[PDB]
Amino acid sequence: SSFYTVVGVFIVVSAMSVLFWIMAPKNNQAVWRSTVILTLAMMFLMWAITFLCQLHPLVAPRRSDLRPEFAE
Amino acid sequence: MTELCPVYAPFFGAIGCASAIIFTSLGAAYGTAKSGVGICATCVLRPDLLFKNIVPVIMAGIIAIYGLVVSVLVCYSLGQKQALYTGFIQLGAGLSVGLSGLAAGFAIGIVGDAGVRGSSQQPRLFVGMILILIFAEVLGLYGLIVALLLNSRAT
Amino acid sequence: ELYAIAKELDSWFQDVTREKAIFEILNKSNYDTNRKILIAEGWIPRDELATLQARLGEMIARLGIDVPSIIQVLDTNHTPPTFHRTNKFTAGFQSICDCYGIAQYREINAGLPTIVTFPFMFAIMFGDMGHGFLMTLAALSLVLNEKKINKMKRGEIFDMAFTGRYIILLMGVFSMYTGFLYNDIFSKTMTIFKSGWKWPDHWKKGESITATSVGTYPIGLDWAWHGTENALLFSNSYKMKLSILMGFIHMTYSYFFSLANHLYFNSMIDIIGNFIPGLLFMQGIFGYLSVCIVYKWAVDWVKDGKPAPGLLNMLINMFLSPGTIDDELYPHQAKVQVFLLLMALV
Amino acid sequence: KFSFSHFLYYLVLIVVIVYGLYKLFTGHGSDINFGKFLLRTSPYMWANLGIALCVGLSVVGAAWGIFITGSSMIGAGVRAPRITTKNLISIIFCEVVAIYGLIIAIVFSSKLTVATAENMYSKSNLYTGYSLFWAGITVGASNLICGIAVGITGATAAISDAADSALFVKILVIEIFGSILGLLGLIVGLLMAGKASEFQ
Amino acid sequence: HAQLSSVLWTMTIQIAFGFRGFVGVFMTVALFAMWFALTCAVLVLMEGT
Amino acid sequence: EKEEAIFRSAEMALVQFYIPQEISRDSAYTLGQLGLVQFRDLNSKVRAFQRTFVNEIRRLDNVERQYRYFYSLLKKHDIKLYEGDTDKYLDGSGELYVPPSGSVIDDYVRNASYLEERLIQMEDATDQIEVQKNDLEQYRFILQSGD
Amino acid sequence: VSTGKAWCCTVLSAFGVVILSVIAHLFNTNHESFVGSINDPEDGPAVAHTVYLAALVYLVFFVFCGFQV
Repeated sequence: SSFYTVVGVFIVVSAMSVLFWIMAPKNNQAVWRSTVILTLAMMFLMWAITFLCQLHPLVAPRRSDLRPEFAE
Repeated sequence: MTELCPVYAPFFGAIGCASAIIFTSLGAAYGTAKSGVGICATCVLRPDLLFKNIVPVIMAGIIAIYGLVVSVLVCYSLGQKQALYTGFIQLGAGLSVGLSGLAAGFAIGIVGDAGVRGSSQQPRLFVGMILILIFAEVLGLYGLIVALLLNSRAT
Repeated sequence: ELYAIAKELDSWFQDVTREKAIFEILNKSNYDTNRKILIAEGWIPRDELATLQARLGEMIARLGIDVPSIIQVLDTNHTPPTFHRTNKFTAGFQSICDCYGIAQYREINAGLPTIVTFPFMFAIMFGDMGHGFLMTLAALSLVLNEKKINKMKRGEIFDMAFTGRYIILLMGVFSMYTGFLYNDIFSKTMTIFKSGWKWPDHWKKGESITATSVGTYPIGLDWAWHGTENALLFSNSYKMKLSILMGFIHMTYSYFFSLANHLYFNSMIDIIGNFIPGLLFMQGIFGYLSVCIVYKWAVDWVKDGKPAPGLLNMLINMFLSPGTIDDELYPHQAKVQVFLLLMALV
Repeated sequence: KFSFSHFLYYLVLIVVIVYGLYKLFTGHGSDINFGKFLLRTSPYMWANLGIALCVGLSVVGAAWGIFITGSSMIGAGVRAPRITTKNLISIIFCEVVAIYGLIIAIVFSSKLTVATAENMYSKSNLYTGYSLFWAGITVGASNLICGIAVGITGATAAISDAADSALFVKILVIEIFGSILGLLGLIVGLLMAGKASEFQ
Repeated sequence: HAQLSSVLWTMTIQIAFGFRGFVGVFMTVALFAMWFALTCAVLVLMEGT
Repeated sequence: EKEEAIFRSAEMALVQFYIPQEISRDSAYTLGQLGLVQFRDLNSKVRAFQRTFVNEIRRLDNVERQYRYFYSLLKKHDIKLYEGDTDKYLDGSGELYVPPSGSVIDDYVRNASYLEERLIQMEDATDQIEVQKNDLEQYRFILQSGD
Repeated sequence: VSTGKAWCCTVLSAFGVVILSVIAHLFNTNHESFVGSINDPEDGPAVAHTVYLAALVYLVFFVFCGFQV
């Protein structure tokens, strides 16, 4: 799972955001197609950052206290 | 002993552990005393504002909580034959958090006194009080952050 | 006598307050004596203009005076008031955003972006599922019982909690999401997916082992980082770069409201003189840093065999010593770096 | 005229003078060997003192300016609570001062590494110890100075804005100058530590 | 927030896991009371604000 | 429909009200309980003490003074106000079709002016007798001392 | 007895039951986050049993205070 899985998730998130922007209820349309779109955007951005920092790490977990029964 | 691990190396670690809690506690004490004088002066007339005016002493307390955190973290990094590197790491963490929380507690005390007084005269000053007071708290927070960064390198 | 007063004094005060307010409004009318008319003026939303016309038509029917009662809407250069029509949901966010200051007439309302951005910055800073769950329960205790705490006296602190109930609800929910990404429920981590890090096959008790990257953790921080003595290094790198990236994104999104305001106010001069050069400066420095962070994550340095650049050192050298790129992040980085420096200067 | 602090100042001055004359006259002037003190002393004391004093003095200056200008603007806010949000840029620029110290502390903590005993007191390790020490002091003290200055200026700005909103604008320029001072301090600290290698 | 939560967990509730018997049960109950009181007070409320 | 005003503030229009002087009070009530008009202060450059309706405010402000004095007296003697929902039921707070108070406001002014003096009189009586009450209580406490 | 104390202890004991139950389960299943360290208790199920007993103590408190709600 290289960088392009982030792009794929971006694609599906963008599809959802455009779809909802089209289908936002008319009663509170601005509130809907602002709050839902911004939640999708920020949730995706934070997830992508969390995934990317782990994608090609420059630091690996390092500890001395791991109990040997968990080596499986 | 060794050149890297002198017998006097744990002195810096122990004194940093002491320094964190001590200076954060004096900062918190100044904040609590000043803001509590403000609260007691204010709430003679308007005791209804007790649970608003209590915020500055609470923030002073969280300063000492940051100091406690750092002191505990550096304390469990101490050892008899610990390196001089980790000794000065612990010293730097304790000194940074202590001095930062001391300054933050002084600022919190003064700002909280002024704020409780004003927000008793002018209720719209509550948000102003608290938003300045958080900006004073964040300085002790920054000192905590530096202490954590340093302590992450202890051994 | 005082008991007789108590049963009706409140209604007397309400009526007298209304009547005094009525005359204080009438003062703001120009009393034309020759025409024997109060020439009043007032701001009303245009969508409510019809309502005003209807209701005055109803009162004149009540009085039967058949007077013109002229609702003469007129053009003016005066700055109109800033009315934001808020539901129970967005009312708290509007109140917190306009406590700083009330928006210019018909400029973009910051409260609508705030609805999401304020709780979610709170969540990024807060970032625990146990504490986010506690906050969500606290908020729901106000939102589910909303009709009971409404029409009820609330004091001040509890009133503040109630008026922010949806603010606190979004804080709790986004904090649960953030703690999921931080992989924090209280102090402890979740182990719901296979870790991307696998420990060595065997080790002696007390041995300083190092994990190996069998993969990448799907969503959230890998639970293999829990309890590791270098957890702080990776967590700090992650959270610091997250702060920089998301702060840049939020600043850019808010700054594009400047472009939208200039477009709405037909102020192309603000677009060309202010928006375009400020955008070029902001991107060419800090958005460069942002795309640079994501690119550095996008490159497998250990597999490429190239030295991982000192990203903050490179940002510093972008200004204090241009051209002498220390570790080449990407080809022609020196030319692009000095071009961005010159563009920001220009 | 007497004060305990000045009494100790003069006492320690006299003691140091007498000790120096004693060492010099007996031919042991080289025993007071501040250079050998710099050589023998652990570089980590210098480095971690640099970081700790950087962030500590940055926070001291930030907090000092913060309570100056915050107390002034809360007092001025009693009649005009509008002053709070308008003059809060003063608190902001005071806090930015401490953020500078935090950034410099991060940069310098990147330099902290376990140097080998065989290479402990080399030219590079001593250089980086002194560099981090004095760069942290430079950034921290400049930040302390700038935070106090910005707090004084923002207090004056809040009070003037309470007097009249038109007087606020040109004092914000003074606050900008105060912030530029701290920014210059930060960049000079970066330049001082720019060529300082890690501990090796 | 992460470090305060971890330190509070270590100081308050994790100590109780080390003792057993009815003294262990009592320590678990009381130390959970302390842990939750400080979590709501210090972490959720004091630091959420 | 009414345009949502959350992305940008609602579009305002300035309305000039040509109100016949005879129906001014009723009209002011109508569009005040309607609740969508923010009035411009056309008389901003006229000193308040010489403004058009200053005396009508002054008499009602005296009435409000008298009512808050009554509230102070009720607190002094520990009586709780009714605070009934009759005003809430009458004032729709979202419905503009409510009739204003008639001549009853003049009755309020007269009643208030009379009743204030009535309360002053009886308060002075009760206060004077209470003063001599306290004085004679102190006298008794002095006399109760055996030695 | 009072409604305020009843609600406070009811809520605290509900969180006690839930959280100590899940902690006891994670100790009983030898979850790494609770047992994987040398510094953790050496025998998962043993401490799981006492955490479960504490969860039952908070269950008693929860049910009792419900009887006074």
